[PDB]
Amino acid sequence: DAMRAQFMLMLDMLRETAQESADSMDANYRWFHPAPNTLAAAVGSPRMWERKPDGKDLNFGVVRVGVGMTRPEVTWGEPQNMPTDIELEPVTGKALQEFGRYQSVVYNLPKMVSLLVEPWYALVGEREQVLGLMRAIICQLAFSHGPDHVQMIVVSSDLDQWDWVKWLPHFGDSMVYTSVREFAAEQAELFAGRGSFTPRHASSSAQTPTPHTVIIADVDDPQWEYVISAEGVDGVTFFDLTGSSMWTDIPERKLQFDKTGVIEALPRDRDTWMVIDDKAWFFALTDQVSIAEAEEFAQKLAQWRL
Amino acid sequence: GSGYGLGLSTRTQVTGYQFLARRTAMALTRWRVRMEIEPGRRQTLAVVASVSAALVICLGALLWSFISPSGQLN
Amino acid sequence: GSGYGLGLSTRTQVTGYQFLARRTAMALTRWRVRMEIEPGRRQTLAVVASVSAALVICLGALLWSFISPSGQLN
Amino acid sequence: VLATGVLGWWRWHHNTWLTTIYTAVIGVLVLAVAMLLLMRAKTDADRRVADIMLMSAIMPVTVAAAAAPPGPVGSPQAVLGFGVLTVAAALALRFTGRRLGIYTTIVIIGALTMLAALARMVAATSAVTLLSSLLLICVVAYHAAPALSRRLAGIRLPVFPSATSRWVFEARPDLPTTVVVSGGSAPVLEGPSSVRDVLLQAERARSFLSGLLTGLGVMVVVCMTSLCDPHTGQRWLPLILAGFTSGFLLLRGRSYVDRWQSITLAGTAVIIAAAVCVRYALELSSPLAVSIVAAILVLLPAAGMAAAAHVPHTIYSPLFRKFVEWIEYLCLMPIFPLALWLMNVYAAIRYR
Amino acid sequence: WIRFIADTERRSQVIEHISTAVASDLSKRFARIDPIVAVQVGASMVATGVVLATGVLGWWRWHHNTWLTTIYTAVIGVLVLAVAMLLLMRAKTDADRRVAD
Amino acid sequence: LAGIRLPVFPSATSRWVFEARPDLPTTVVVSGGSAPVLEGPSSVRDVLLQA
Repeated sequence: DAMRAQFMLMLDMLRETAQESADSMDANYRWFHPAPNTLAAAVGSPRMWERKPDGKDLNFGVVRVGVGMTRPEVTWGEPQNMPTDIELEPVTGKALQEFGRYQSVVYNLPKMVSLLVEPWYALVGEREQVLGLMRAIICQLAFSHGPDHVQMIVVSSDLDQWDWVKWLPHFGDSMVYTSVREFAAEQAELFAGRGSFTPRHASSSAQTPTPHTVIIADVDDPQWEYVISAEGVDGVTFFDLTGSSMWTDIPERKLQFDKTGVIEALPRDRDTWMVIDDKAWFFALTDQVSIAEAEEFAQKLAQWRL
Repeated sequence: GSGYGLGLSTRTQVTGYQFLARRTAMALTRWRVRMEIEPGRRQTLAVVASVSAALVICLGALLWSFISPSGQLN
Repeated sequence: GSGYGLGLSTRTQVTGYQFLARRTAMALTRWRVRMEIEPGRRQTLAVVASVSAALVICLGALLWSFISPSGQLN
Repeated sequence: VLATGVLGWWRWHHNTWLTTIYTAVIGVLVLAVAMLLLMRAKTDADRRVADIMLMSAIMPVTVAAAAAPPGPVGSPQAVLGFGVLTVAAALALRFTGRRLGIYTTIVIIGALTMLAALARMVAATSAVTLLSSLLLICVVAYHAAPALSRRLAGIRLPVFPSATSRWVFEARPDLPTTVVVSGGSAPVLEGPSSVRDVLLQAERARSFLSGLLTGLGVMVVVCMTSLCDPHTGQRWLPLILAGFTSGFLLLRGRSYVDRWQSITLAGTAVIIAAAVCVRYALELSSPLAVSIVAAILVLLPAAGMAAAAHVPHTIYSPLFRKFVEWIEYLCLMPIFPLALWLMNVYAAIRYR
Repeated sequence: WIRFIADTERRSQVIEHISTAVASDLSKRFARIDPIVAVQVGASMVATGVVLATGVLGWWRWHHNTWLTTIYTAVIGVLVLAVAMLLLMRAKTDADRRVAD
Repeated sequence: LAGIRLPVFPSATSRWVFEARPDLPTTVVVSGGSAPVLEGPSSVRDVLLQA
C-alpha cells in the first residue's frame, strides 16, 4: 500500500507540470488567432495588418476556422523495464494507461487552415453552414493581412448574399462576377498567364510574390474544368460553396458538415500540414457570423488606409 | 464490454479496490489526497477493538454460569 | 502554514522532539552537551521502577481481599 | 400543516374516524395542485414554488395513514406513519432529484423509527433496551457515513486486468461533448463526457453526506437524553455513557473541513450536554441541583469560546499533538462494553 | 450604459483519476472552516447558554421566595457585562464588533 | 517558564531552501553615547537573556 500510494503521488506532480505547459499554449495561440466577434474592437489596436511574409513568420497564410482537439508540445519518454503483461499490478496498470490516453491531447483549442497547402477547399452541407464559415474566413484574412498582401474574388449568382463585400478594400483593383463566362473574360485573362499549384512552407514564403489571390466559387458552371483539370495555378486558392462533383472528387480537399455543425475531415499534422490518415474524422466546431455582423466589421475596417 | 458482470477476480484485485475506497473516502471529507497518515483505518479498527472487548466479556459471563448455576437450591 | 494548531504527527517526529528536550535539559544542568552517558534517562527509569513495584504490591493486596474476605472496626 | 395539527390533537383525545377521513382529502388536494405546478414550472423560481408545495403534501398524507388503525393510539399507528413517510420521502427524492439534503434527513429518522416501533409491537421490549440499541446503530453509522454516501452519489471505481492486454498509448481520444444555452444558442464544447460527470457527481456527494450527519445528529440527542434519568437506580451509569459519547463526537469534527459539516458535529456534541442538564434540573428539583446546573450550563460554552480564540495562534510540541489524537480512540472503546452493561445483558447471561 | 465586455474563451481542464479530481474541484466551489468563523460560533454558544440558565433560575423563584435567584443572576450579569465592556474597548474591526455585539 | 522555544518541525510538506535571503540585523542605542550600534538577529539576541 505504501508503494502504491507513493506511485500515485509521484504521478500527480507530473500532471501539474503538464498543465502549466498547457496554459502557455492557450495564451500563445489566442494571442495570434482571436475569435471573429472580438476583431471589430481590435481594429484600432496595433495588432491589425501585423502579419509578415518574410520567412521567419510561420503564421503567414494561416487562418482560424474553429475550435477542437490538438496535440500538446510535451514529449513523453516511455517507461524503462516495463513488466510483462501477466506481471503488471492492477491499480497502477490502469493509472498509467488512462494517464497516457487523456494527457496526450488538450481540449478546446483554435483550429486553423493554410492557403499554402491546397489548390481548393470543398465545403459540403446546408447553405447557412457553408456561407457562415466563408464570411468568417474572409474577415479573419482581412484583419490580419493588409491589401498589399491579399486580394479576393467572388463568382456568384446570389448577389444579395455578397452585397456586404463592397466595403472591404481587399476586393479592390488597380469585383463580383455572375458566371464563369464573365469571370473568364475579365479575371482569367490575367491568372491563366502562369504556373500550376505547388504546396509551400514558411521558408519558401520569402520567394512567392506578395499578392495572394482568394477565389470564391458559387455558380456550379461546368466551364471551371479548364483551370481545375490543370490543377490550378500558384498564388491562388478556390473555395467551392456549391459542392460540384469536379471539386468534390478529392477527400484530401473535402470538408463535411454534420447536422450539429461539427466539421469532419482527414487529419493533418500541426507542423507539416501533411495528411496522416485516409479516413475522415472529427475536425472542428464551426464558427460563423451573420450578414449584418460582417458588414459592421467591414465598415470599421474601411476607415483606414496605408 | 469489459469490467461489467460477475466475472472471476483475484486476491490482488481485492486489496487494490480497498486502497481506492480508502483514498476516495478521505477526498470527500478532507479535500486532500496526501494521506500522510491514514486515520480512516484507525477509527474503524477502534470500533472492532470495542466490539471484541464486548464479546470477550460476555464469554467470561457464560464461563461463570457453569461454575455456579442458579438451580442449586436446598 | 507554520505549525500552529493541533495538526496530526508521526512517531518519527515524537521521538525527534523528545531528544531535543533531553539535550536541552542537560545543557541547563551540566553546561556541556558531549553526553558520553545520558544520566537523565537513568534517573527517570529508577522512579518508574519504584512506581511499578508499589502497584504490584497493591494488586497483590487487593487480590488477597477477594481470596479470603474480612473486615475492619468502624 | 397547522390544520393537520388541530386534527392531530383531536385524534389524540377522540377515537373517531374524522381525522383520517377528513385529512385524506386535504392531502390529495394539495398534492393535486403540486402535480400541476411541477408540470407548468420551467424557471428556477417556479421550482422553488413547486418544491415547497410538494414538501407540504407529504405531511397530511403521513398522518392520515398513521390515524387509520382503530382504538387507542399506540405502537401500530407509529409503524404505519413513519413507514409511509419513509417511502414518500425516498420516492419524492428519486424522481425529483432536487433538495437532496432535507429529504435524506427525513428518510433516516423515519427508517430507524420504523424499526424501533416495530420491535415494541412484535415483542414486549422495554424502552431502555430499545433506545440503547438505537445508540449503537448510530455510532457505527458515523463511521459508515463517508462510504455510504459514495454509493448514492454514483461514484464508480474501475478494476480489471487492463483488458487482458498490453497498453496502447496512442489510442484515439474520446470525442468532446457540445453544449448550448437557450439565449446563447451558439454551441460550445467543454470536454469528454467521462470527466464532466465527476464534476457533477462530487457536488451531489457533498449533499448526501451533509444530510446523513444531520439525521444521525437528531437521533443521538433524542436517545441519549432519554436514557439518562434522575430517579432510576445507579444514576451515574447512563450519565457516564453520555460523557464519552459527547467527547467522541466533539473530536471527530476535525476530520471534516466543510463549514456546515464541522459546526453540525461540534454543535451535536455541545447540545447533548445542555439537553441532559435541563432534564436533570426540572425533575427532582432542589437548591443544590439548580445551583449546580446553572454553573455547568454557563462555564462549559464559555471555555469553548476561550479555546476557539487562542488555539489558532499558538504553537504546541509533537508530544502534545499526539496526545489529543489518542483521546478519540480512548473515547470510542468504552461505548460497546458499557451499553451492554446498562442493558443488563451480562447479568442476564451470568444468570442464564 | 455603454460598456466593454471581455472574451470568455479559454482552454478546458481535465483530471482523469477519480479521487484527485474530486478533491480538486470540491475545494474551489465551497468554503472551509476558518478561525474568523470559529470565534463567532463561540460567542453564539455562550449567549445561548446564559439564557437557558436564567430560565431555570426563574422557574425556581416562581415556586420559592428565597434571595437565591437574584443573588445568583446578579453575579452572572455583572460578569457577562464586564467581559462585553472589556471587548468593546479592544475591538479593531467589524468582525470583532459582531463578536462583541 | 522561561519561554525557551524548541524548533518547530516542517510537517513533511515542503522542500528545504538552502539559502533564503538572510535575516535582517537589529540596532541598539545608548543615551550618553548617542551613536547607535548593531549586533545581530532578533532570534539569537533573545536567548542570551532567556538563559
